[PDB]
Amino acid sequence: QFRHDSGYEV
Amino acid sequence: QVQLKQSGPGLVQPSQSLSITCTVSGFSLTSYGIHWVRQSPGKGLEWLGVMWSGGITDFYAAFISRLSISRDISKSQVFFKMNSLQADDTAIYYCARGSRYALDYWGQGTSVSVSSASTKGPSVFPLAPSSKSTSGGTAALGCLVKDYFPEPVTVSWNSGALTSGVHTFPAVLQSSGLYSLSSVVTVPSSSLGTQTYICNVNHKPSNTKVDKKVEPKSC
Amino acid sequence: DIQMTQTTSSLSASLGDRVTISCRASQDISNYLNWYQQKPDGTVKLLIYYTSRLHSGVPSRFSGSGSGTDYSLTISNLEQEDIATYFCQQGNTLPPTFGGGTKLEIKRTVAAPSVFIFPPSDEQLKSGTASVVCLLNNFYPREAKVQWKVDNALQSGNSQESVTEQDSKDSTYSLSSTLTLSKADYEKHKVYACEVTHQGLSSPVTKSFNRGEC
Repeated sequence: QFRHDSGYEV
Repeated sequence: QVQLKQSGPGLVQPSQSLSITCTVSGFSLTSYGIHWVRQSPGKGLEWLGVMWSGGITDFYAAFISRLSISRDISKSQVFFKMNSLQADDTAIYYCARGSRYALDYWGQGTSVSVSSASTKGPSVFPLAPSSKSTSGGTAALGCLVKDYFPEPVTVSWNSGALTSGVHTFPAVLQSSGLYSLSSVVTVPSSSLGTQTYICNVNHKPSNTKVDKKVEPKSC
Repeated sequence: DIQMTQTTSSLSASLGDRVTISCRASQDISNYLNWYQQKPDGTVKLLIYYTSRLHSGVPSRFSGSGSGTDYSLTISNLEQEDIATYFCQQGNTLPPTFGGGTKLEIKRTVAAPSVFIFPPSDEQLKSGTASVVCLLNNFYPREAKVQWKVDNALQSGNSQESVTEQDSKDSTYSLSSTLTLSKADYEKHKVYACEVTHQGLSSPVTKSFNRGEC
């Protein structure tokens, strides 16, 4: 997943 | 209550830029991403880029040299700009809030047409009911609304008194950049030549109003 | 990119039906799959996120299932307000990618078109051109074929079609075909005809006028 808010990607 | 409100143009000349502002309320830009997506006719949704919550952007590969996205946190605004639009950039453009998993709240969309056409009111012509209309049956008549720009036009019948059985077709964009449509109505054959039928065409962009009487013909 | 495919572009169903819309990813997306609804007026809402989670305010008649590469959205009992276009989106790997969309329409019984042909107006002819219009009125299903014939022979590359959105009251469509010629060309033929093929017609319907009678 990527966070759709911060763009943080696992 | 979460709201995203878009402002920006309906018409961009080819090789000119598109600018859209997304003004948000009910949340902070510092907590959520603002994504930019478009929908073209006969294409799906296409992701263009985003302003992440932390203030950095990401652009889709096909737009890396044409896009600018910035924000003003104090004003709750995100600014989108795309350089040098061409025909294949005609689309509805959206901003959308990104939360943890998805684009959870969307702007209303900005319908962007790319065209060099000049503003032009329509030519309005009658579509006469057939002389072979079935006796005691149903007849069709209409008006052809030809070669106008830009959208939209509205069409009424008998000053809006007649609405049953009306079909005003979606416009077709011609190679010339002009639009055309017809509006038709089915009526009792028995009413032909006793009831007057007039189409009332309004093209607000050109400040054009035409009223056209539709009379029976002999073929 | 992860390519998203919605193999069906259009689905027909009746109000009350269970409706399932499929989505496939080109690789495993570990359940990070979202669904969006775009209404005819262009407004978009999130319905479902993370395969199965309902977004705030969304009716529980929407549900979602899947894993790996294959996902679906189900509407348990279809309502009028659900007539819209549905898109999936993977949330697994940047960049975000969407399926091509699946548009719903209302299924109803067959209705053959009522066919009408219109000659050019004298006004238009004075200006130097001639549009001939063929109308197919109030039919179902949406697919139809219209062929232009002049003096009982064919034509290509010179007409345009428009189709209405499905009627809210009777679930039918209507279609126009417009053939535009120069006045000179119009005056070379006697009989103009529109020939219509449709699932409700056992054989094609032709409507015609005689230019010389108008």
